[PDB]
Amino acid sequence: DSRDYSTELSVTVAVGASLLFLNILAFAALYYK
Amino acid sequence: YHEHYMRNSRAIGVLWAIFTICFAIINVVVFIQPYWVGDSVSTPKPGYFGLFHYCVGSGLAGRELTCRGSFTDFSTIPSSAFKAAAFFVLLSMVLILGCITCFSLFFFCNTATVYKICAWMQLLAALCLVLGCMIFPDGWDAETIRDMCGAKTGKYSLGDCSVRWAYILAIIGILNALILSFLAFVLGNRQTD
Amino acid sequence: CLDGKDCASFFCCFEDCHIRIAKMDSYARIFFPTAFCLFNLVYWVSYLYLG
Ligand SMILES: CCCCCCCC/C=C\CCCCCCCC(=O)O[C@H](COC(=O)CCCCCCCCCCCCCCC)COP(=O)(O)OC[C@@H](O)CO
Ligand SMILES: CC(C)CCC[C@@H](C)[C@H]1CC[C@H]2[C@@H]3CC=C4C[C@@H](O)CC[C@]4(C)[C@H]3CC[C@]12C
Ligand SMILES: [Cl-]
Repeated sequence: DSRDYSTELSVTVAVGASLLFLNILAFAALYYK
Repeated sequence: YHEHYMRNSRAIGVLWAIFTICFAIINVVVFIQPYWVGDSVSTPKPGYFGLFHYCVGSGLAGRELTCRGSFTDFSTIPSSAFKAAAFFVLLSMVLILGCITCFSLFFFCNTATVYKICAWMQLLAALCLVLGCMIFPDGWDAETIRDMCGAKTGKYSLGDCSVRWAYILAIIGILNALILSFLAFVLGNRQTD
Repeated sequence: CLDGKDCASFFCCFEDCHIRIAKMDSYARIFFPTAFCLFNLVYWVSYLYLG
């Protein structure tokens, strides 16, 4: 097997970024008086 | 204004609960999956090892990954640092599942009180996860990890081995736990308004 | 603590909370089954699918 970690790392950081984007969206919505 | 305010608060609360379940799933996945650190091109042997379970290779043009390690048997764990990291991750999982239970208290108890209770327990779970991820690096100096990776590997020294998706997923879990806990703190304060 | 309160008042719950102990049974009636269901779910999925 090709011992390379590109696709797995990419999808991992993509999902992490999506979750954090939703969380900061919630935070900004709360702090938008 | 009041109806919009109440609807927004309810929607954000439901979203916070959904992401809390997601964080619990992430905690379970990182604890169960043994893919914290793994081999590289230059590693003497292939393999991958998590908090307690490790599957090093055989070393003859082959797969031959020998999965030994179980948290239920502390002897099989290579290092006391590994034991402590597994214990802290387990405590964080216990706390977050404690909140998946305490969501039931919203029926009767005060909304601000329940929100604060999980805001504090989510903060504690994030602290435990930070402690676990900070103490897990100390265990690479053990003989098994040294044989797995190489002589360059040491305390807070990867050497040639590479962090796989579970470690970075743990870091995302830590920072998401922190932001979720702060969201919970402010939500609980916002219920009283 | 940007709202302008003390750290403890912002964080903790030193306002009423103990007093509401009579409702412990009412809390438990739904708390304990939820905890057991969660434990069963995580235990079985870990030992069957992910383990
Ligand atoms: C796979 C994992 C499965 C885990 C299972 C998770 C489920 C765990 C079990 C039960 C949850 C029960 C939730 C009940 C929520 C109902 C909340 C409710 O009754 O409405 C009001 C709003 O509350 C609120 O905004 C708080 C919002 C509740 C948020 C928590 C519930 C999350 C449910 C999302 C589930 C999605 C699952 C999908 C996963 C893929 C509060 O009432 P109330 O004003 O009269 O009180 C004021 C006081 O004076 C007297 O109670
Ligand atoms: C009471 C509520 C709030 C929390 C319940 C926590 C449960 C889900 C925890 C507590 C102890 C945990 C177990 C501890 C040890 C192991 C061995 C490991 O090799 C696989 C996971 C497994 C099997 C865990 C699964 C989840 C578990 C059963
Ligand atoms: Cl185990």
